[PDB]
Amino acid sequence: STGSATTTPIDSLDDAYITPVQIGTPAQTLNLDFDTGSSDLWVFSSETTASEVDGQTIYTPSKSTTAKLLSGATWSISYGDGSSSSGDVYTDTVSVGGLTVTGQAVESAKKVSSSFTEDSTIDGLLGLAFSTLNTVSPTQQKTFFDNAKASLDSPVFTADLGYHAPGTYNFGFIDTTAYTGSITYTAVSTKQGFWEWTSTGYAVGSGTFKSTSIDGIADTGTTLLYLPATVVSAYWAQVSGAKSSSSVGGYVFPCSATLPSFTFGVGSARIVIPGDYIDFGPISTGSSSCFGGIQSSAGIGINIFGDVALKAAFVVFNGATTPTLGFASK
Ligand code: NA
Repeated sequence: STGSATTTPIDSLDDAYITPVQIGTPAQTLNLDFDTGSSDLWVFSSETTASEVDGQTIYTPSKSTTAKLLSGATWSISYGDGSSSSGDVYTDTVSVGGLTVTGQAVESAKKVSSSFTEDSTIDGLLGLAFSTLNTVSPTQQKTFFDNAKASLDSPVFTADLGYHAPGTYNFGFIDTTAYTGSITYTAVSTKQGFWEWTSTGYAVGSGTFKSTSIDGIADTGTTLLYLPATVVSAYWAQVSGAKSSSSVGGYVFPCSATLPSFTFGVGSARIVIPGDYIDFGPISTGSSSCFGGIQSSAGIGINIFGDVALKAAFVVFNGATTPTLGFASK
């Protein structure tokens, strides 16, 4: 089997992407944030504290003929941005882009933090990291990908995120029309439960490529590119007037600037992020200070190849016995 679903930016900045997901019988379609940096499929629901729901579409298990309470199971998750959610668990039928899994754990939120409530466009998360990170207790649950894998034509999914435009998540096949040149595959460590890999270096604009190992994770659920402070300083030093602002919480730059591109290495291959991808616009409405899309990881504990980086590539998440990542230009 295969599946193919379109993923759409939630706003004009590409702050996250939402993908429609069918849950239950008859189908309830919710727009979920596919997150290769976490491993829980959780939704706004009929159980979510009413004051914490503001415009989201909810899953109502009582209206699904295939929903089962997963008795005794609870979940609770905290993300790298400080947001959180928790609740109880149902199993139900879940379909993405025509690919169906029966018996998927659907984590129903009883509580969500303010950033979730305030974002009416995201009805929940669909985690695509390794199932070792799933938070359900006392019986850990599998991701949608892990449950689908044995049915798939090839044990893979691909992320093809758009810049200011829709893109695609495919499951079970690699669309050879969706990229240019060849795919370069690189090793993955699953030790921390992430799609963790090592980039071979970077370049800023037209500058020389610096060969250097940068461990990090491929994370579709993180908006920006978080890299070591040395790398980030080298990038923003090429933008007149850019500076790190502790009041704003990272690098800012004059909105009048033209940003240089940023290149990262994948083995002997190179992925180029156009400068435009690194502009996240005015810090507050009407400001002439703009927020940068490349930020320091130093206060995180891991480097994160988030959407800024991933959207410049066609990315293969190879879930074979030995997992690998692939990157192609597009
Ligand atoms: Na922000």
